[PDB]
Amino acid sequence: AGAFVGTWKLVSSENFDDYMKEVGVGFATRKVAGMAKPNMIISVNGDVITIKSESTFKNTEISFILGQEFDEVTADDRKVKSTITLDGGVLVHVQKWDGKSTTIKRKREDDKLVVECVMKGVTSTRVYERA
Ligand SMILES: CC(C)c1cccc(-c2c(C(=O)O)c(C(C)C)nc3ccc(Cl)cc23)c1
Repeated sequence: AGAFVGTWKLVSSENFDDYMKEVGVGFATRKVAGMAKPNMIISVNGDVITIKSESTFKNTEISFILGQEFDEVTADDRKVKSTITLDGGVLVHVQKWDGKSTTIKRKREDDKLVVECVMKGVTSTRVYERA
């Protein structure tokens, strides 16, 4: 989607440590990930969407087709089954592993990209602005 393409820099984050804890991330990884301010680079070619995330902590990349489940290795090394759909202009990403699920919604709001991460009762909100 047009709205998403770009290079995005994290400018604010709320509740991310709690989110990571709920997901099961160990303390040492939480410490470094929680202080990261990544750049997110979203691009599209035809049916394939690529989301690259870059930081001094680590880099990740996913490439996917909407509605096609794929295997993903997360930044914390979970091996998850991911499915990403476009729902009312929002990219909705569900990760499933070990009977658990987390949902990551990526939305365009004014000139920002807002990421809402939910695991059980924890909701984290991360805001990015154009680089
Ligand atoms: C790879 C580098 C750039 C990085 C730095 C900081 C946080 C993440 C991260 C993200 C993310 O913002 O890309 C996410 C999103 C899917 C919500 N989920 C995560 C879950 C567990 C852990 Cl430990 C880290 C992350 C990734």
